[PDB]
Amino acid sequence: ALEFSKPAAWQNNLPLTPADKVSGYNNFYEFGLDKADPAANAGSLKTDPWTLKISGEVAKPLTLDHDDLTRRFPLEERIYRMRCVEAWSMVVPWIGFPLHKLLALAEPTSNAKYVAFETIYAPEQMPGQQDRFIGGGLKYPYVEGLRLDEAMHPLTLMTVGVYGKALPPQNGAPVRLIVPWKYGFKGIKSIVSIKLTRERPPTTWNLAAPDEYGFYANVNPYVDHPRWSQATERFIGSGQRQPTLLFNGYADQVASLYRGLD
Ligand SMILES: Nc1nc2c(c(=O)[nH]1)N[C@@H]1C(S)=C(S)[C@@H](COP(=O)(O)O)O[C@H]1N2
Ligand SMILES: [Mo]
Ligand SMILES: [O]
Repeated sequence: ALEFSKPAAWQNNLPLTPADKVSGYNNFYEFGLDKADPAANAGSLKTDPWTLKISGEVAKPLTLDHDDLTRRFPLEERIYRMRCVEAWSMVVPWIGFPLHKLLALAEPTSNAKYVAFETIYAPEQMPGQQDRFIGGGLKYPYVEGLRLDEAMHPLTLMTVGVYGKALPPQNGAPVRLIVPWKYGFKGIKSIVSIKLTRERPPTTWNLAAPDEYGFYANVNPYVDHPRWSQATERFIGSGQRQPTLLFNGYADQVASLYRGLD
């Protein structure tokens, strides 16, 4: 349980996704393929102590411990929609601080062009990292990345809590990335490492299905997925079809960094 402010911009009147579901229906392959596997097995993960290490193309490499996650930077509550590529979405009241405040501390160098994220590796604690089938064929640890300007966008945040309290392990506690305008797979869980690199780093779902998932993965209703239309989505409310929005509804805040490019 923790304190936080509620900035005007991140507050709205969007129908929330019941906490039961936000923490009961998850994708966390390290704990199994089914939507219920994470909530049923994430209990085995030891999220305290913790070590989040910021390295690479940075002038001041730092390192945060479990307490730093909730105490080092001022926490905020942000109500973002969360759109998974599988075509189901939610509206979650996340709690965290913008990645740019952490990156600013580290002072990235003039050669930093990307941010590479990496999930913890603890095979005997995460069953999926032990069985090809339990784990889904992913090459562990789970890894992700963002262009520096994306990582620095005010909208992207290091999440440490949901629904007023610290994160249940199923949601990737103690630290998880959330990039609202992109498909869920970009929001890497239980981050133990953030490295600024010179080249575009590898992405776990891109590696596993190069033909289906890309690096940008910007939520877009006009571009389909090899196996399904992205035009409409299944909203997880209480107890549900609705149109998918351009940039998951953040087009005005984000169009700026993609305009005029590939
Ligand atoms: N390490 C790790 N992080 C991960 C995943 C995973 O399987 N392993 N899956 C995700 C996918 S595809 C989505 S859509 C979100 C799910 O967020 P949630 O469970 O918190 O709702 O976590 C992403 N982060
Ligand atoms: Mo996803
Ligand atoms: O996703």
